[PDB]
Amino acid sequence: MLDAFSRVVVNSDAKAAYVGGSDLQALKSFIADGNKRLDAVNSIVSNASCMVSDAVSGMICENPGLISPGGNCYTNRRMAACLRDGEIILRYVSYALLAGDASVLEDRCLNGLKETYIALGVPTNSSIRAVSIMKAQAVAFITNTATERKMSFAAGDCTSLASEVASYFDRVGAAIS
Amino acid sequence: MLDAFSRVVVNSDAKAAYVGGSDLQALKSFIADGNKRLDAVNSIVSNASCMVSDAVSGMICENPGLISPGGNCYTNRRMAACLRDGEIILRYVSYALLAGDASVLEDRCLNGLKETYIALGVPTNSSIRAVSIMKAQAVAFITNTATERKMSFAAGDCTSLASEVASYFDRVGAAIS
Amino acid sequence: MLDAFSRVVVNSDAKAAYVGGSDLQALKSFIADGNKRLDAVNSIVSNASCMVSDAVSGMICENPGLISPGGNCYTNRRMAACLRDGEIILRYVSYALLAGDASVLEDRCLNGLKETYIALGVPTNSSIRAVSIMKAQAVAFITNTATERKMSFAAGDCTSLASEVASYFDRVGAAIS
Amino acid sequence: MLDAFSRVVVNSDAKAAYVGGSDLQALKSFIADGNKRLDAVNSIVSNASCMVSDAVSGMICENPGLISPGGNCYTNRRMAACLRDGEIILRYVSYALLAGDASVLEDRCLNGLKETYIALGVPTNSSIRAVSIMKAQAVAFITNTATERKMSFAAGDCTSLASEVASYFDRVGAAIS
Amino acid sequence: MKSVITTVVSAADAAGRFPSNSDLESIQGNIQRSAARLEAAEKLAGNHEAVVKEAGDACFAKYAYLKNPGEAGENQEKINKCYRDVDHYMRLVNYCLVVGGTGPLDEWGIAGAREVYRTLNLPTSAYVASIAYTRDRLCVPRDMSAQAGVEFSAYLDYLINALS
Amino acid sequence: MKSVITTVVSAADAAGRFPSNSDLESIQGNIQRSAARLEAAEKLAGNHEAVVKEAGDACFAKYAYLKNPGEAGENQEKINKCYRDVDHYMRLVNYCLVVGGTGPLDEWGIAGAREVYRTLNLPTSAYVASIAYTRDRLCVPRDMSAQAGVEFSAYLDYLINALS
Amino acid sequence: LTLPGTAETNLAVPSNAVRKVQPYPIAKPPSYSSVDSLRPARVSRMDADWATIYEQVRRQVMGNAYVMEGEAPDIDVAFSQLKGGNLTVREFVRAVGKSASYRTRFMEAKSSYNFVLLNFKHFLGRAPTQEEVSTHIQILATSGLEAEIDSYIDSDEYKALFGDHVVPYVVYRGTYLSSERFNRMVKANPGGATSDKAKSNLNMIATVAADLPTDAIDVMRGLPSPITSETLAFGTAYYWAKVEKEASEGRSASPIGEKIGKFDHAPISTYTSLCSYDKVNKAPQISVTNVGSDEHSYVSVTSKYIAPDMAAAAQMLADCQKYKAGGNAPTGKWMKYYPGTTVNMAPYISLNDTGSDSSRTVSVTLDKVKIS
Ligand SMILES: C=CC1=C(C)[C@@H](Cc2[nH]c(/C=C3N=C(/C=C4\NC(=O)[C@H](C)[C@H]4CC)C(C)=C\3CCC(=O)O)c(CCC(=O)O)c2C)NC1=O
Ligand SMILES: C=CC1=C(C)[C@@H](Cc2[nH]c(/C=C3N=C(/C=C4\NC(=O)[C@H](C)[C@H]4CC)C(C)=C\3CCC(=O)O)c(CCC(=O)O)c2C)NC1=O
Ligand SMILES: C=CC1=C(C)[C@@H](Cc2[nH]c(/C=C3N=C(/C=C4\NC(=O)[C@H](C)[C@H]4CC)C(C)=C\3CCC(=O)O)c(CCC(=O)O)c2C)NC1=O
Ligand SMILES: C=CC1=C(C)[C@@H](Cc2[nH]c(/C=C3N=C(/C=C4\NC(=O)[C@H](C)[C@H]4CC)C(C)=C\3CCC(=O)O)c(CCC(=O)O)c2C)NC1=O
Ligand SMILES: C=CC1=C(C)[C@@H](Cc2[nH]c(/C=C3N=C(/C=C4\NC(=O)[C@H](C)[C@H]4CC)C(C)=C\3CCC(=O)O)c(CCC(=O)O)c2C)NC1=O
Ligand SMILES: C=CC1=C(C)[C@@H](Cc2[nH]c(/C=C3N=C(/C=C4\NC(=O)[C@H](C)[C@H]4CC)C(C)=C\3CCC(=O)O)c(CCC(=O)O)c2C)NC1=O
Ligand SMILES: C=CC1=C(C)[C@@H](Cc2[nH]c(/C=C3N=C(/C=C4\NC(=O)[C@H](C)[C@H]4CC)C(C)=C\3CCC(=O)O)c(CCC(=O)O)c2C)NC1=O
Ligand SMILES: C=CC1=C(C)[C@@H](Cc2[nH]c(/C=C3N=C(/C=C4\NC(=O)[C@H](C)[C@H]4CC)C(C)=C\3CCC(=O)O)c(CCC(=O)O)c2C)NC1=O
Ligand SMILES: C=CC1=C(C)[C@@H](Cc2[nH]c(/C=C3N=C(/C=C4\NC(=O)[C@H](C)[C@H]4CC)C(C)=C\3CCC(=O)O)c(CCC(=O)O)c2C)NC1=O
Ligand SMILES: C=CC1=C(C)[C@@H](Cc2[nH]c(/C=C3N=C(/C=C4\NC(=O)[C@H](C)[C@H]4CC)C(C)=C\3CCC(=O)O)c(CCC(=O)O)c2C)NC1=O
Ligand SMILES: C=CC1=C(C)[C@@H](Cc2[nH]c(/C=C3N=C(/C=C4\NC(=O)[C@H](C)[C@H]4CC)C(C)=C\3CCC(=O)O)c(CCC(=O)O)c2C)NC1=O
Ligand SMILES: C=CC1=C(C)[C@@H](Cc2[nH]c(/C=C3N=C(/C=C4\NC(=O)[C@H](C)[C@H]4CC)C(C)=C\3CCC(=O)O)c(CCC(=O)O)c2C)NC1=O
Ligand SMILES: C=CC1=C(C)[C@@H](Cc2[nH]c(/C=C3N=C(/C=C4\NC(=O)[C@H](C)[C@H]4CC)C(C)=C\3CCC(=O)O)c(CCC(=O)O)c2C)NC1=O
Ligand SMILES: C=CC1=C(C)[C@@H](Cc2[nH]c(/C=C3N=C(/C=C4\NC(=O)[C@H](C)[C@H]4CC)C(C)=C\3CCC(=O)O)c(CCC(=O)O)c2C)NC1=O
Repeated sequence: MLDAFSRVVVNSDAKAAYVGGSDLQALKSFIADGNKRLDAVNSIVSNASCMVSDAVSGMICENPGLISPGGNCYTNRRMAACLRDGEIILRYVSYALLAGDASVLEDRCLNGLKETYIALGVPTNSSIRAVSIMKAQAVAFITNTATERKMSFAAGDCTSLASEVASYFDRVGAAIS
Repeated sequence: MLDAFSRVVVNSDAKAAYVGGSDLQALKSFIADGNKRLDAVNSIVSNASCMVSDAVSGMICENPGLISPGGNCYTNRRMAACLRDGEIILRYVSYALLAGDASVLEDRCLNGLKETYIALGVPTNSSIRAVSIMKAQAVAFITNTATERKMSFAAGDCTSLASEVASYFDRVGAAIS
Repeated sequence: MLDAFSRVVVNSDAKAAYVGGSDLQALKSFIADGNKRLDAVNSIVSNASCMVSDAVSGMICENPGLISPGGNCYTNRRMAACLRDGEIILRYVSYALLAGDASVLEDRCLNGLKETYIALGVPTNSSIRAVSIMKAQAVAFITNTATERKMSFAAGDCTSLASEVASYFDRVGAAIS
Repeated sequence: MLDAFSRVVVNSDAKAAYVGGSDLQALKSFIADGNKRLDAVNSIVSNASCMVSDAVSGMICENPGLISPGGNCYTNRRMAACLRDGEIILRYVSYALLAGDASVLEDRCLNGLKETYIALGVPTNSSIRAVSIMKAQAVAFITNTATERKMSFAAGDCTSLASEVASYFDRVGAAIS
Repeated sequence: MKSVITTVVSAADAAGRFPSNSDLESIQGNIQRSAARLEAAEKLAGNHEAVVKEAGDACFAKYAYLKNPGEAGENQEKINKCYRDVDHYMRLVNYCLVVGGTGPLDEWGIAGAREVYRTLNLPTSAYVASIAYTRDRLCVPRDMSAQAGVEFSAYLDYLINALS
Repeated sequence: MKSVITTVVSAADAAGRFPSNSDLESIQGNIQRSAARLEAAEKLAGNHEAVVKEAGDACFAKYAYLKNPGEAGENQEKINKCYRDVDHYMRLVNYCLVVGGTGPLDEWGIAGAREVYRTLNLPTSAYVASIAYTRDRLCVPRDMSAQAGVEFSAYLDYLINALS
Repeated sequence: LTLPGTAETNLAVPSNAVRKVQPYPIAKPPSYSSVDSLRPARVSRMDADWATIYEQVRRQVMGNAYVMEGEAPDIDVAFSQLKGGNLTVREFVRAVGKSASYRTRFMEAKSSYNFVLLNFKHFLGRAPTQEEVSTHIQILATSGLEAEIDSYIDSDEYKALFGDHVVPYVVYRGTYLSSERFNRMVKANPGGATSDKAKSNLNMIATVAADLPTDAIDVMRGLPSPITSETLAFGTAYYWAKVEKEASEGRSASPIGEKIGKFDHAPISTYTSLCSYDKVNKAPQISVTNVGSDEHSYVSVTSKYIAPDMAAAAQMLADCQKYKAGGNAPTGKWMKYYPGTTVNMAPYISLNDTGSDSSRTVSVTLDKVKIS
């Protein structure tokens, strides 16, 4: 939709201004961590199935009120929905890590997620705890501090992208709160 | 920068308040023990959805007449209101741990709450036990002596922060009684 | 303040009160050697959850008839009620340590304990054995002579408060003799 | 849906009345200007492309806030829509001038035009100006008072049809206001 | 809009999958290409008033008819509207050098040109004469790099091909 | 199949348009990446019999219960079926290192795996025990270059995430 | 592109390789359906010319797209074969839907849930149930775009209603499979001068078709009903309810308030000390990251968070059935109106000055991670 390149044109389209050398170096700075961004998305979708299955079962293991009958994640259909429901959030945050800004998931995934989960009857406080596990493991992979899985990388700093994906995962949490 | 935090928590005309990179160490130099105090709120708000679901269910399993017909947590219009009200106490006390002052907690959260709960018929016998679980739940997460979850931290003592929230939860226990 | 602390106890309802730091130095001046005595309560009640879970477990290993079928600690309704009487001795001797008297211990707790244990079939010769472990546990905590958990302290002598709590624990045991 | 002959039959269906010689001569007068209406519709659709293109550019030339960026007629696609949006207004008033009553445009053109322009962000005060140019030009053609284009007619009265199409162009203005 | 990123992200979403190793491979070209086209953007933004002044009147030099009365250029102010009409086009090819695709040119300058230039009698052959006067005036040693002159010319003839 | 070329030439065709500057730029990424992965394919094709002998048996070292009677491993020949049944996967990682995308991995190895491995009672956990044993044994000094081992690991875990 | 005679492509059912094209368009559905006599007649391939077949495919399948002349050449590819007879109009809307011009105004710009609801509006001309969504939302998860549009065109509901020669339209059939399915179809299909492009969130049928109860509002169904079937009830009676809805349907006023999410709050005079009813249930929404040296741990004030009324149905209804065997041995009658209550000292930790202790009595029960 809007990537990091097209975010600075719609700010400049309202001013009718040509993009010049005062903010092109801010955009040329974004290309300088091009390969730093590129390995970071590859480390996310490397362990993406083990990402969501540790996240939903961790939400179950601290709050075992959904497995009880009458719960939302009780039956075998709704757990298959809930493993799919957290998988779409991982799929669209990975688009925003590739696009560089929260604009693809905002109008597709988050637009109308709040009343979808209210009308179906999703416990919204448990959905905060669902994606907060997916926030703390997304920064665990792209800083490579994951204990059971260590991936080889070229050495350097990557903490600027760690504040990027952690600004996306609470945008999901604010859109569902 | 804390006046930017205090004006957005008394609901002035800002929508939200973001703290940058250079401002974050400027906030850490402002308050005392700025590395541990940001780790204490990060332990609280990561498990806020588990804590108020346990403290309400801890309140029910002590006094089971609340979900009897004639109780206050019968008719789940009311039970979702009591599950809301536990989160609002936890979200205001986690700000007061972050700010270091109880001054936001006394004027935004606690004046007239004794008058509100006698006007709503909320029983003060069980409402103190809702807070007294959440004092013990917050003080176990801070020194990392929770039974199930052991979260990784830089090692050291945090008992000066652990007795800080016990003073802050006692002001909830004073203003409700 | 101590009359306000008397209003916490005697009201026959759940109540809570704190003391601010301006009001705290009046309380340290009114009582004698109060920095030991505020450390005296805080040594006990920070380890109270292990103190009653080891003393009534030590009552079982000296008298295994209570886990016989039909014995008084056989079911978990009775086992949780034995720890519920275990902690409520330990709070009421701690406030008696804190106020420095025993009048709140007799009038609020021990008036009517012999009349309610014989009516409930509680073994009084076994509960005296349970509280004598808690007499022996608290004198290790007040002299920092516990073998597992040793706590940091401003050094000096507090053997006058060691004899003060042993005059409180036998007043429990003489009340149920 | 409803033409001028079928308008009086639903006025007579509510009375269950045979339509007779007390209002057929009011409808025989409608056929007396049968050719006067018939030449009037042809003069609207004669210069129909020059009708709307002068009308939307006259709305631009009095208010250049739309050509400014952020305006609703700034980009090239929106000028292509706004040339076509006012063309459909001409296409349905030419239907209702032929049908003799405002029934064909009130459900195909006006039913739903207000919330489409609200959710798009169309400035409603500018479209009021846009169609009132088309009110002043449609009465300029069927009174043959157009300065740049004069058409030959049989001479006579035509101002009864001038208020007819002017009543239609305030029906499109009321439904958008 | 229609960039190289929005090409591969929407195609990975229309398949309903994660970003695969083809899609991470597509963005790796942009490190090798943004070093050439972004300096063509600031050479356009630092010289945008000259390339509208001495190249917008070349349409009037070729088409000297339309300053006659009764036609598309009547008075002095519509010529001032005309230099505004071509300044948006030079803004948009600056807006597509910074994106990397042809994204901001299509729905903002191209889509709907067959409607508005037919109703308002604006001759598109006089549009493309002014744009192709800018197209053949590129050269290596004066204007930009030898590589940026390929892609700056590669956006201008797409405006020629879409208007004609 | 689903390459970086056939992604951007089908999305240009589904829009119904010419290959624009966004589509021409995506092939420029293949100049910078084919030096890395085509060396990894020659390291895989020159060592394919080794990486199924001392890495296909590691599933049976993890799952010795499969060689029990009444299971998916009964006799000697189904184990000789099994090393062929893993060598077709390592041919397919070789078939997608030279494409650039996950094209030949999907419809030849993935699409339909949930059907044939469930009906014929084959445990997919013992597939991914053999595949991820090859994944963690990559290193820079012995095996390949430093960049080829990133991409060769990036196609293995896609097969783990598809089967699990 | 394929052949000058092609009834069906892609070989989904086995009996389409032998299936002829339909020699004539299919008949209307045989129930009574009082509404459709007021409706305009359906447009087919073999009654009408290409000027109006293209307009009604734009008016129904494209919603109201405003496709330009340089816009949508993929439709101009697919229309140039339909005029040559190279594919039927059933297959033509399959080629319209699989094209990118349908994608770049309904798939990328609308939401994930709204893309299914617009597909039932365009292709089938109705609005789905929740089970029809839940089978269609998995094709967007596992199989993608092209297989999901195959679920409409190769369905038996399409071939019985339209067949190979009839342009899609709102089929009023009178006797429906559900009473909701009439009026959810009608709410999904307004008349002229409405599009789908401004409502990037649709947000009203996205929450009526979400839960299986809470059927939609009556003025949202009296609006697009036909004429001499709405009148004498839309002069000024429901007319202000229509205008107040249109300013809410336009700009997408999100129906947390009045449709679903239905909480009886207390009156404003009941609290009055926690006052200023704009700021009544607001909490600090705090977030920390603590990674490196770029954090932005920004505290926000949150909105008026409501009791969610289903997490309070998980809690307090499913579990907390622990009020069993509550006779609690009523022995020892002198207990002064309290149970076993410890004094509960709880020393607030002695940071050497300006930090002090308070106490509070509470009833104490031992937990379930306790003895043995
Ligand atoms: C097709 C697959 C494919 C990719 C996914 C990318 C991955 C990639 N990354 C780097 C190179 C690098 N990548 C990183 C990134 C990181 N290092 C860390 O320790 C962090 C964990 C992580 C950040 C989140 C760093 C720090 C460098 C070296 C500096 C740099 O070139 O950016 C390089 C070499 C660039 C050079 O040195 O010239 C490549 C080729 N490239 C590919 O061909
Ligand atoms: C009660 C049951 C219970 C669980 C199921 C787990 C679930 C779980 N895992 C982590 C925390 C984590 N989870 C992972 C995930 C993984 N680690 C890997 O190496 C794999 C690739 C992947 C799982 C397959 C990572 C990387 C962390 C961060 C800590 C770490 O590095 O181990 C957290 C903390 C989240 C947070 O800090 O906000 C939780 C709740 N923990 C529990 O207490
Ligand atoms: C500023 C801070 C702030 C708060 C502290 C809460 C305080 C609060 N609670 C309620 C309202 C309520 N609060 C409760 C809560 C409880 N009843 C019990 O038995 C338990 C002890 C307790 C939950 C733990 C209930 C049951 C109601 C609803 C009353 C009713 O419907 O009868 C209301 C009335 C308004 C409404 O609910 O719409 C308010 C202001 N809200 C705030 O904005
Ligand atoms: C064949 C003949 C025969 C017997 C001899 C008794 C034997 C006996 N007594 C008790 C059971 C018991 N016995 C006692 C008695 C005592 N505990 C004390 O602490 C006192 C000092 C002492 C009595 C003076 C108590 C308190 C119980 C448990 C009460 C109960 O089981 O209801 C039980 C357990 C029954 C159960 O599990 O419910 C049995 C089998 N019953 C018989 O059928
Ligand atoms: C049959 C089984 C069996 C037991 C359950 C224990 C029970 C037990 N504990 C202690 C004794 C004690 N128990 C504790 C309690 C604790 N220690 C800590 O550090 C924790 C905080 C806390 C829970 C583990 C302490 C501090 C002492 C004193 C240690 C000492 O005597 O030096 C004593 C000696 C006191 C007395 O006899 O009165 C006994 C019998 N012993 C047993 O033989
Ligand atoms: C706000 C809450 C609050 C507390 C938790 C206590 C905490 C506390 N205790 C002492 C201080 C002390 N505490 C003790 C007590 C003991 N020392 C030992 O080594 C024994 C194990 C134990 C006997 C029971 C002694 C002996 C002193 C020093 C003398 C005194 O000040 O009483 C001091 C003064 C330390 C200093 O300033 O240097 C403080 C703050 N006081 C408070 O106001
Ligand atoms: C298919 C093409 C076609 C038409 C478009 C109509 C046009 C038409 N108009 C009139 C005839 C007329 N038309 C007009 C109308 C007008 N004169 C004016 O000055 C006004 C500008 C304008 C009204 C808006 C008048 C005033 C007459 C003469 C009176 C009359 O016959 O109505 C007549 C002759 C009737 C007669 O005199 O007997 C015809 C044939 N008929 C057609 O066959
Ligand atoms: C970003 C686009 C861009 C341009 C194309 C030029 C456009 C341009 N060229 C010239 C001026 C000129 N331009 C050229 C052309 C060339 N000169 C050479 O050395 C090459 C062989 C050849 C490149 C095609 C020549 C020979 C002149 C001087 C004679 C003249 O004015 O025509 C002038 C007037 C004087 C000046 O400003 O230099 C302008 C505005 N400027 C721009 O900002
Ligand atoms: C196409 C990919 C490919 C591979 C990864 C290897 C895989 C591999 N490695 C070893 C053999 C080995 N592999 C290693 C591992 C390593 N050795 C090092 O220098 C590094 C530190 C570390 C890389 C992770 C070691 C230490 C041995 C010898 C000991 C052993 O046999 O395990 C063997 C058995 C004997 C041999 O042939 O060497 C095989 C098949 N071969 C391949 O064809
Ligand atoms: C996807 C691939 C694809 C194609 C290759 C074309 C192929 C194609 N062309 C036409 C249709 C046609 N194609 C031509 C073209 C020509 N006749 C001549 O005399 C010239 C030699 C030649 C132009 C250079 C003509 C004239 C028609 C219309 C036939 C008619 O009705 O007169 C049709 C039928 C649809 C229609 O009539 O509009 C199709 C499918 N269209 C496609 O969709
Ligand atoms: C297009 C983007 C897109 C999304 C953002 C998600 C959002 C989403 N979730 C569900 C649907 C659901 N989502 C959940 C998920 C959960 N409930 C819980 O208790 C957990 C907290 C959480 C899992 C982490 C459940 C349980 C259902 C099914 C409800 C039911 O029918 O019982 C539905 C309805 C379709 C269906 O029922 O399958 C949608 C649209 N799905 C999408 O397609
Ligand atoms: C951006 C958000 C942000 C945060 C979340 C914190 C995170 C944080 N904490 C510490 C650092 C620390 N954090 C703790 C805290 C604890 N250790 C324990 O054993 C207790 C369980 C717990 C008490 C609550 C301690 C003891 C240190 C070491 C510094 C110190 O002793 O004060 C550090 C510096 C060293 C390190 O990286 O670990 C950082 C960045 N700071 C931030 O800027
Ligand atoms: C105000 C101060 C105060 C107390 C002192 C206690 C006293 C007390 N204990 C019990 C109730 C009980 N107390 C015990 C305790 C014991 N039985 C044993 O075998 C052990 C010797 C001992 C534990 C160590 C048991 C087992 C019950 C439950 C009896 C039953 O359920 O039949 C009851 C009945 C009410 C109830 O529990 O429902 C009361 C008032 N409670 C108080 O509120
Ligand atoms: C019969 C009804 C009944 C209950 C519902 C529970 C309720 C309950 N939980 C805890 C106590 C607690 N509750 C939590 C909270 C959590 N622990 C985790 O590991 C999760 C992350 C998170 C949500 C479950 C923590 C951290 C403690 C303190 C240590 C512990 O017990 O784990 C306490 C002790 C509080 C105190 O001593 O004052 C009680 C009463 N217990 C009961 O007796």
